[PDB]
This record gives sequence, C-alpha cells and structure tokens, in this order.
Amino acid sequence: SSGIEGCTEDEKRDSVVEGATSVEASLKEQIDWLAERYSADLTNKDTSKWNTDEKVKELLNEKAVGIESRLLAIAKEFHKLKSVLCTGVNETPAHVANRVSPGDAISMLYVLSITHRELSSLKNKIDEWKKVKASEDGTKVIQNIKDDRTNTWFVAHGFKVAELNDVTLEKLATVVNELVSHKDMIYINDAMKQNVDKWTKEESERLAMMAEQGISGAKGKKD
Repeated sequence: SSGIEGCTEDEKRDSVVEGATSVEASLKEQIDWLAERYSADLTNKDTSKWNTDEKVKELLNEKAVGIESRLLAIAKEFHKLKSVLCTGVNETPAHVANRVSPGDAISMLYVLSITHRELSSLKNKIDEWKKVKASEDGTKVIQNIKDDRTNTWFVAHGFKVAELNDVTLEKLATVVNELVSHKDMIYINDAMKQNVDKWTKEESERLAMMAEQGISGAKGKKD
C-alpha cells in the first residue's frame, strides 16, 4: 500500500563460480586415485612390452624389477583395505590395471608416498583418540570412525562422511598399524622415497641448470 512494491532483485549474476582445479588433491582423493588406478582397465592400450620395469630398474635400483606388478599388488592391498574403509566399495574390482607407464609412475610414486605419509599420520592420530576416554569435556570413547575426534581428522583430510565407512576405531587402529608396518609396503615405499628424493634433487639441479646454463626459448607446451 505504501508504494509500488514487487520484488527488488538484480538481473545479473555477478558471482560466476568457475571450476577451480584443485592444486594438490586431498588425502581422500589421493588414496582413492591409487585405488582408481588399480581399478582402471586400460586394455584399450596394447601394451607391447612397456619397459617401465626396466627403466625403473636403472633409475630406482634393481629392486624395482617388475614394478607395475608390484604397484598393482600394493594397490590391490590398499584396495582390500579401502573397500573396508570406504562405504560401498567392493573388495574385488572388475577393471583391474595391468600396466603403469613412466608418465603414470611419476604420479603413482608420489601418490603412494603420500598415502603412507597419511597412514602413518592416521595411526598417530587414531592412537591419540584411542587414548581418549570419557573425559571431563563430555567426551565419549572414540570407538567409531564417525566419532567426533575421528570425523574431525577425516573431514579435514578430505574424507567426506559418505566416503568413509563406519568401522571401529580400535579395529581401524589395528589395521592401520599392521599396514604401516607391512614389510613389502615399507620396502616399496622407502624405495620410492629414495627415487622421489633423488628426483626432487635432480629437479632442483635441472632448475638451476636451466636458469644458469640454459636459456628459456620459445616453448609453451607439447602434446
């Protein structure tokens, strides 16, 4: 009755939420990617003797013999675990990867090393709340993964509630402790650790070399 009143709205949308490509994924996607690689069929590729295992035998020591087989075996081990740790995940994939390219390996080696880094952090964190009991703060015993303290670590690391499967904290503790101390796992992880360290020192050498020795020409990106 006071005036002409309808609905005062703006006709434009200022905020255009663009697809932000996440530089460095979270731990949830990281470990899931590890599982994804193992759960990816790449039979569309005729793998006519990929010398990945031979190349890494020269670059990552002779202990890297049959690297892809090791990679998918360790990823399978993690898939076995992720199927228990993630909701709706089956313990046996249908699409199983057989080949890892040198280009994939660089991502895989950095992923696997991250995975063991989070798992070692996970066991350290879960031990804290395993040590938590009924406290004066109104704290309940942390028995579930969807418990306050557990959930807080998981959410921060990228684990969305729907992603994480509800198991007991103390069972999880047991499973993460045996995996972090898994002989073959540590063996491949520390070997990767060496390679990734060597590659990063090599990267920095190349960086210095291109800055000091080289001269950046007309480059952009190769396909």
